[PDB]
This record gives sequence, C-alpha cells and structure tokens, in this order.
Amino acid sequence: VKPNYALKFTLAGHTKAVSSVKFSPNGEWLASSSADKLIKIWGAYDGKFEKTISGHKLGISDVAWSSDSNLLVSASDDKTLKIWDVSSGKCLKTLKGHSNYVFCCNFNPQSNLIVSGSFDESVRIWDVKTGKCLKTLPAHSDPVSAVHFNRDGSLIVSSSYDGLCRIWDTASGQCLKTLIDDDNPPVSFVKFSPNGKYILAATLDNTLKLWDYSKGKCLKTYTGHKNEKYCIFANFSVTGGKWIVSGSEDNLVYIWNLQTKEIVQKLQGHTDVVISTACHPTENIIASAALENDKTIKLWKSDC
Ligand SMILES: Cc1cc(=O)c(O)c(C(=O)NCc2ccc(-c3ccccc3C#N)cc2)o1
Repeated sequence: VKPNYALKFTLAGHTKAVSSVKFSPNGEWLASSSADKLIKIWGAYDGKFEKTISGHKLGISDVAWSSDSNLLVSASDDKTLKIWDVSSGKCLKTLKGHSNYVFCCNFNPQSNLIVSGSFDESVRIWDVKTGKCLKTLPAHSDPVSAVHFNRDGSLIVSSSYDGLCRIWDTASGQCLKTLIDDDNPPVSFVKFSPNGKYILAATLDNTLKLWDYSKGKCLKTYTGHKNEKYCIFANFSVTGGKWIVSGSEDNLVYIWNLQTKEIVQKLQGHTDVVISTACHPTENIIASAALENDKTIKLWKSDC
C-alpha cells in the first residue's frame, strides 16, 4: 500500500521565505511563520486565510502550538520568543535571554513549559505563566537546530550542527543520553516519535535516521532526498499508513514507508526548497512550505 497525496490548496500571502508550518492539535488550523516577520493562521481543511499576527522585529524561524490550540510561541532572529493569544492575536509574553538568533521552539504536552534552542548553542526551558527562564542547558558546541519534548514531557531531545543529539531530563536538566556513532555529521533536525520510543534525526549528509532511544542505536535510514544545507523539518505520519515525511533541497516533499524505507511518493509543486512539512493530527493531510522563490504553503490530501 502506498499513499496518494494530491495537491488540494496553495496558500499564498507571505512576502518572503516561509520557515515553518504546524497544525493545531485540535486539527482546525495551520500556523505559518516567515522571514517576512509575520505569523499567519489558516484553516486546516480549506486553506482559508484567517489572520496575520505581527510584532517580531526580524524574521521568524519557528512557531509551535500549545496543547489546547489557544497559544502560539514563535522563535525569532530578534533573539526573543513571543507567546501569542491566537484568538486575539495579542503578544502575551516576550521571552528574553538568548544572546543570538532563536531557531526552534516547542511547548511541552501540559503546555506549562516552552523549550527553545538558539544559535547561541544553548537550550532553555521557560515557564509559560511567568515567562521566566527556568533553566539554561549548555547543550551543544554549535547552533541548536531542533528541540522537542517526548509524549509525556519528561524528556527533551536537542540536536545540533556539532553532530550530537542529546536527551535531557526535563525536571533536573541533566543529560541522560547522547546519540552517537563512530562518525557524527551535523544534525539539522530531531524529534521523538509519537509513541515516545524512537527518535528521528536528519543529518546534512542527505540522510534521515530512526534511532531506538532505549538502546541508543540506529534502526532505519531513509535516503533519496537532498539535504546538505538547511534545517528541514521531518515528521511521522500516523493517521493512515505509517510514513516518514520530509522536505528537500530538490523542492520535493518525500514520503517513505516507515518500515521498508522505500520512497512511496514525491510531491511536486514548490518552486524552491521545501523547508517545512507537517502532518495533520487526525486526517491524512500534509502541509508543505517553501523558501524565497516560492513563498507558498501547499496542503495535500490522501485516502491513505
Ligand atoms: C501514540 C502513537 C499512535 C500511532 O498510531 C503511532 O503510529 C505512533 C508512532 O510513534 N508511530 C511511529 C513508529 C511506529 C513504529 C515504530 C517501530 C519501528 C520499528 C520497530 C518497532 C516499532 C514500534 N512500535 C517506530 C515508529 O504512536
């Protein structure tokens, strides 16, 4: 069985490179961030523009939703994160502390915490209620490319251009494990699987790898795409068939069979690097976003 994703909507409106797209947990919305310093909110099923949220002084690298779909956090080149009320568009908190570009962000499942990673090589854990930094982790010796909580929020994984993925205890801020091999090329993205037992990591040698967290060993490698430069988002698609979904520097969305590692689809449409993909929480829907020569988001749907 293969999926049959087909283009349903093209979401135009950003005036510069799109940097991230994320579906709200309740499945109703898509948020996008851009080098044009804006966040846009769109209908998840029809691609209908809903609103623009503005306030950052420089480009935005990432956006992430709270578990109740009411708040957004954005990570900016202006060295700050902002927490937004989605329904009003108001900035509730500005999180200051990083000394350089903030590249990545995520809420924990309870959504009382935010984790951020920065060009300043640190990982920070922030209290949502107060906006206070709770912990600064001396995580890496190069820019932090991604940060992600596991399904119960007890662990954080961080990745970096230094080649390591590190798993941290959220409560204590101590490192529990480093995912490491004989050779360790730059890691451009990392995330836990939805079941919490595995980690997906992208390296800048055109490879994605699935690691067993318990054993600290690689189980599967996915190749065929191009990724030598950019921090490209990848995903587990779990609503229908079990796929790995990623963008690519050949401007395609790649879909692999999780178990066999075979490419099952390549989605064509974007006219620049597909920097971000996201998978809808309940329906077989993928969102893809592209850089400056394209500036669009595309929504794709499959029966499978
Ligand atoms: C909560 C949630 C709901 C889902 O439907 C779902 O597919 C996921 C998930 O993490 N899929 C992703 C996923 C599924 C299976 C495996 C896997 C690979 C090799 C050997 C064993 C296994 C296992 N086992 C890895 C990742 O978890």
